[PDB]
Amino acid sequence: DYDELLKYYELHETIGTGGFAKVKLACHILTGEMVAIKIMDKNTLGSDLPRIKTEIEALKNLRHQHICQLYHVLETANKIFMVLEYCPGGELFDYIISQDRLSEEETRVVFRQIVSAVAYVHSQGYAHRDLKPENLLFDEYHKLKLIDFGLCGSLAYAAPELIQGKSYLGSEADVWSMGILLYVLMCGFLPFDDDTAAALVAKIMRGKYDVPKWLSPSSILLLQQMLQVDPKKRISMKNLLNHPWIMQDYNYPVEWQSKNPFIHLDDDCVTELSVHHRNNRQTMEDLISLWQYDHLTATYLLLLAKKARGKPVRLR
Ligand SMILES: COc1cc(OCC#Cc2ccc3ccncc3c2)ccc1C[NH+]1CC[NH2+]CC1
Repeated sequence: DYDELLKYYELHETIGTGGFAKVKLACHILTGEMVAIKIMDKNTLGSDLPRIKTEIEALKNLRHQHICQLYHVLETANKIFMVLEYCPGGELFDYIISQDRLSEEETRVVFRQIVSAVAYVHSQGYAHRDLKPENLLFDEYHKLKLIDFGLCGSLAYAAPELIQGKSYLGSEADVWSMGILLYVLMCGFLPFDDDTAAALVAKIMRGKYDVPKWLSPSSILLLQQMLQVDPKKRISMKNLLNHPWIMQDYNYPVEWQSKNPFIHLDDDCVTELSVHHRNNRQTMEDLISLWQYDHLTATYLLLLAKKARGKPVRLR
């Protein structure tokens, strides 16, 4: 049901077409700020509902310039609504297809932002496990924002040890997938590809792939370090952050740390919320500090975004 949602948000156009989910552009009424709302059906989700809730819980603990920001989670009889940072530039998937393949220097700029996000995810004790172009969006500055739940599919990006149900480290699986991503960025097609799941997979397990003639020697060396079938021989995130290829154009290690972490509550945002809710500062801070990802969380976070853009920190 939509009763609660529409008290807080005005719905605009659909932006996301999917199979288990829809995505709507929306306006957050109190702040006037645009958001994307992902709409998931519980019946559709079935016994994956508890897994989806565990992931939403993980997203609540991520705060990062290259990770899509969560504002609000609203659950009803049949739906879960996720209110997220609107990324207007669309999927990296569509960008790659539109350009054929990216120059080495553009792929480096983009790949550094992927590494930044993923390194941060690992630092917080998590792994993504479904990295692929459909799970990376561009914002209006053409900076990447990591998402999940975007839809042989992601089989082509799955690490061999992942593919055969065996024991694996999430971080190592993410490095493999980042290797596939690197290849597609520079080539515009997959390193392992086929018409059937059995064939695609055999290919993945063998680890052999063509090396198009336009790939630089240094690109080739990095790809072989990321696409090692044996996870033990795969390059670590530590060594990726300051890899020679990664630093070839911009001679600094990847800035993976959050640039915007939550330290203490922003006083200006607390002030505006206090006047609006007719509360004193202490009781308002106490409410916000629960971090329930309810409408209050959403309003706090959206006021914070307003302040970052130099806009009056004000509620309509
Ligand atoms: C980065 O971690 C997560 C991201 C998640 O994203 C959900 C979404 C979205 C989305 C879809 C379409 C859009 C269109 C326009 N603008 C914004 C849009 C946003 C969800 C969950 C996680 C948590 N993560 C999952 C993988 N394992 C580690 C935790």
